Amino acid sequence: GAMGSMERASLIQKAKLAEQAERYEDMAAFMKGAVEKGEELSCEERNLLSVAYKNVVGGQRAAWRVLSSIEQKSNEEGSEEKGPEVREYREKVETELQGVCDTVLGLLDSHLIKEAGDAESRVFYLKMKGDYYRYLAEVATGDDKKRIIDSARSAYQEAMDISKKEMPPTNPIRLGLALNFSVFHYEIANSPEEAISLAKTTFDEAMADLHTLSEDSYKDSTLIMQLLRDNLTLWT
Amino acid sequence: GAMGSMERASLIQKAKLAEQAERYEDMAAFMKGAVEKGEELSCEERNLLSVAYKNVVGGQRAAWRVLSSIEQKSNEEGSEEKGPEVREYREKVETELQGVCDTVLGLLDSHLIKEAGDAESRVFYLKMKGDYYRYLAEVATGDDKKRIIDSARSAYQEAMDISKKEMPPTNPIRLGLALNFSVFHYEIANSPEEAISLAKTTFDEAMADLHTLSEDSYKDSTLIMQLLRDNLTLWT
Amino acid sequence: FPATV
Amino acid sequence: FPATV
Ligand SMILES: *CC(=O)Nc1ccc(-c2nc3ccccn3c2Nc2c(C)cccc2Cl)cc1
Ligand SMILES: *CC(=O)Nc1ccc(-c2nc3ccccn3c2Nc2c(C)cccc2Cl)cc1
Ligand SMILES: [Ca+2]
Ligand SMILES: [Ca+2]
Ligand SMILES: [Ca+2]
Ligand SMILES: [Ca+2]
Ligand SMILES: [Ca+2]
Ligand SMILES: [Ca+2]
Ligand SMILES: [Cl-]
Ligand SMILES: [Cl-]
Repeated sequence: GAMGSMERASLIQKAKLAEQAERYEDMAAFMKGAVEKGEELSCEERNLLSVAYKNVVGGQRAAWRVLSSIEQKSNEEGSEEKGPEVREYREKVETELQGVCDTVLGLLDSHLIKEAGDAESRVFYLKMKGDYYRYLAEVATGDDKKRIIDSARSAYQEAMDISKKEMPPTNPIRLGLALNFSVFHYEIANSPEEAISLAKTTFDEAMADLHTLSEDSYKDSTLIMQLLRDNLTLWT
Repeated sequence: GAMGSMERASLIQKAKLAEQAERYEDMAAFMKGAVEKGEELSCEERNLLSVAYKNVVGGQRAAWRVLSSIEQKSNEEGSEEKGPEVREYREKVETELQGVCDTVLGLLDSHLIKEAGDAESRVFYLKMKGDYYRYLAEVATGDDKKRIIDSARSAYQEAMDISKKEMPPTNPIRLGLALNFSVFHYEIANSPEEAISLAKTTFDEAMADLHTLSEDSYKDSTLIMQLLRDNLTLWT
Repeated sequence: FPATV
Repeated sequence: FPATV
């Protein structure tokens, strides 16, 4: 694409500069270019990819929520008609958000997932696939909403199955997958009991494995375990 | 342009939604479209225009400073050669920043300034012209740098002359103009004494006029006066 | 909103 | 950096 003429290593270097400068759209474009070189991504590079797009879509999701809330208020009884503008602009933001999700899902399908054989890579990418279908589900209101939800579910479930077989219960990728799948259950699938069960079982199995870890690994795992606890506290 | 088919009022409404959603690039594009309708801007609309572009260029300036600092470090003795990437990416951000500045200066020249006859509008737009030439000066390193600096100076000076004749010393536009012109002197023109003199005289003349104001006007004026004081404290 | 990573 | 508005 636009990044076709830039060296892979230069794209990676510039993604890191973009991160330092908090230029996440640039970072994402650099990492898209790197993926399109066709080589597999290292661990560091996978995390650059995920950071970039998470920040871009995160901003779009926050904006969408603002606009949706305004739109909902406009449609209450007693609200003065303001014309089509709120809907139009929410739709604009929504369409851009869907585009970013489609771009990420496209990179995963062409061809990151199919070349990912190690558990750490494959689970990472399947978690991403679940996440970006979850973002699509957040804004879905039509005939395909069930199918979008099921696509998220299926990706998370495959990641979960691999992670349970191939990773220790304290592995940060495994933990973060479970955190997010739990939120999927609560917020998307209308399954709060499943969400709570998953978060609690994940926490407790991780706590039992902390004894095996170095100081630095312990720090990494306990950080995510605290997020599980934070959600459990929100939900109970 | 791209906004040619949207109603002026709809552009303004959407700029306000974009602000609520912290979508400043969208806000700026909406307000550019509104300006290009060719009608003068009200006070509220002028402030929408300025907020939008200030936030966009502010982000670009912060990113530029990060990248310039990295570039400067790369050029120190003992620094390992990293190739052209840091320079390239700083240049990319710089070019986009220059483009935004040129866009704003273009709106002012075609035709906001020439139609602005009231002091509050004319001073506001000339202050903007000074500000965006100042941003261009921050990144200027070539043959035109002196001319860019002089363009900022000239715009600020015209605004200053009108403001002193036509506005009270507590007028927020007058105060904010003086604040920014003072920073121009300190940071761009290598004139710290002029910067300090201007900030102090502006503060003291405003303090002497506060007695004429309502509670709400007093709040507005004293907020900006505190910024003058903050700079004076930084500089002395 | 709940925490995700 | 100094304050501007
Ligand atoms: C190779 C690999 O992906 N390794 C790895 C391990 C941990 C994380 C990670 N660490 C922390 C700490 C606090 C908050 C979030 N994270 C993450 N993020 C993350 C991601 C991007 C994917 C899956 C799980 C987790 Cl926890 C990144 C990468
Ligand atoms: C019509 C008009 O422009 N009126 C007006 C008055 C004050 C301000 C203003 N108020 C405050 C308060 C705190 C910080 C900044 N500001 C500003 N910003 C500002 C601008 C955008 C231009 C000139 C001066 C000032 Cl102070 C905006 C508009
Ligand atoms: Ca190559
Ligand atoms: Ca839609
Ligand atoms: Ca492989
Ligand atoms: Ca019209
Ligand atoms: Ca340049
Ligand atoms: Ca006029
Ligand atoms: Cl729109
Ligand atoms: Cl570049």
